[PDB]
Amino acid sequence: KEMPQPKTFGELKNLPLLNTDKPVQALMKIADELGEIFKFEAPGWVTRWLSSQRLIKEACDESRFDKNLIQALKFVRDFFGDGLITSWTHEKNWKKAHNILLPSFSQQAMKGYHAMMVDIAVQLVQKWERLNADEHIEVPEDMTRLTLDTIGLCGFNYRFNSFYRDQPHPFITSMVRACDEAMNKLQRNPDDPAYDENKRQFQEDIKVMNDLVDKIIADRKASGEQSDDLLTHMLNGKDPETGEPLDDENIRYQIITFLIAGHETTSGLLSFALYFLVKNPHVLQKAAEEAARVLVDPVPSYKQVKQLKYVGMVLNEALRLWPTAPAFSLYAKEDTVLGGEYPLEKGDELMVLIPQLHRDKTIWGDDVEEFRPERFENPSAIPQHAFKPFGNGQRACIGQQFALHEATLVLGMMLKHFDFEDHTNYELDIKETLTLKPEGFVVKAKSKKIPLGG
Ligand code: HEM
Ligand SMILES: C[C@]12CC[C@H]3[C@@H](CCC4=CC(=O)CC[C@@]43C)[C@@H]1CC[C@@H]2O
Ligand SMILES: C[C@]12CC[C@H]3[C@@H](CCC4=CC(=O)CC[C@@]43C)[C@@H]1CC[C@@H]2O
Ligand SMILES: [Cl-]
Repeated sequence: KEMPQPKTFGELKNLPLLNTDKPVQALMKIADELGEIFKFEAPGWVTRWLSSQRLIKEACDESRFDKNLIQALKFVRDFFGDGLITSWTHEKNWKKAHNILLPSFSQQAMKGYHAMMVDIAVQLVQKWERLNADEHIEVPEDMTRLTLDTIGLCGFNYRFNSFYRDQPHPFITSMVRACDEAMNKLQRNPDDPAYDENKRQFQEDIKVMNDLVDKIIADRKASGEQSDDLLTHMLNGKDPETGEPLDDENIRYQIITFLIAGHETTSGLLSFALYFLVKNPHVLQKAAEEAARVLVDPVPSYKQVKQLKYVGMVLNEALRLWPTAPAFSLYAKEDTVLGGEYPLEKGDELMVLIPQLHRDKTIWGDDVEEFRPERFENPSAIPQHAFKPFGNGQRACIGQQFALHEATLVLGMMLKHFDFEDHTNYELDIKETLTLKPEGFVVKAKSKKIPLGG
């Protein structure tokens, strides 16, 4: 059997089809046309895109497939090194870092992070209480302020102070400018001297990111207070399987890795959640009644956040529709056959298209486009490998609980303290970098004038 494949363009193959700002959304349309699996090929690489739970469930068998880092994106590996997201499972520093950092995401870790999450969430709420009547909120912008600050403080006892800035922190601006520059070069005569300033600017941006990391470490060595946080574990934690802590080189990569991965997809999630709420007033009202019922104190306790059941369903359902890291990659460990129809040679690449997996009518029913948090009412009824916003198996998201606790806390406080109005009747416009975010999403928030504790 031939595997489906969209149209080719000489020896550019399918590559011209990604001549777009929204390639993941373009790939979803192709998935709609061609079905559960299709080959997609470019000059320097080939892969197969999977969209059905039946094939993805096989792809997620770790005895047969492991995590792949895509060659086309080596600029990422360049910058994040052998940090946890950009290391191969077989690499030494993957397992070492994994075992050293897992305890930083334990239940006792989360309880320890809670008060500092609240510190940043109170800042977000206060910003919004202080807006004049004529004004509105820039939602992804403010969610990015919250998430960057929350990972900075909880993780590294460093304050980005993003709510004290009108534009994004220099780290974000440099991050976005670096990772944009690197991505544009994929289709560059890249060595043309016309691009020299592009390369000089790229250098300046890595130097901002690197100075920040240095400050974080230096502040920590100098510190007078006791921290037991993510950075504490990076510095001092020892690999049980061998007794050594990470070296300085790898630690630097973990810091940059956690600063970035630890904020971006969480800001997207909050933004999409708020979008879906304001487009679904009955759901908003239900989420709001919960918030008001559960958050009875002036600030939320860890336990109260665990009781926001419906807010958690809201978040899972936003991650169903628009998983903010929308794809991951796998390779075949040995020759094997997928779905009893598609032969694969050792090393062959697969891509999981998460948003399309999440619209598999076989699994979810026909109403896959509706925003229905009630689907997660009973979470053990969702088949295995049907819902994968946090990836797979031993290479699944280490920060998953951190992300959901932060998001639930913040969304709960937002819904306690304000009524939200989609005052422009916003039309969803999804911007794609390596993640997904609504662009230009704005709302008004009318305060309920509920005082906010310290
Ligand atoms: C809604 C929020 C988030 C989503 C949707 C998300 C998604 C993902 C996905 C899909 C992967 C697997 C990548 C792959 O297969 O190539 C992953 C891995 C990872 N995430 Fe997240 N993530 C989120 C939040 C966070 C947070 C808050 C942190 C850190 C505090 C974090 C740190 C990581 C790390 C370190 C990995 C690599 C795990 C390993 O291989 O050892 N993420 N995430
Ligand atoms: C984009 C991202 C950093 C880089 C990750 C991405 C998801 C998975 C992934 C696979 C790769 O092969 C390169 C690195 C990437 C592309 C991460 C999820 C959140 C973070 O912002
Ligand atoms: C989906 C993705 C963004 C879109 C990427 C995709 C890898 C394949 C690819 C190559 C490109 O050069 C741009 C578009 C795409 C199609 C990326 C893998 C992780 C990231 O989230
Ligand atoms: Cl509150």
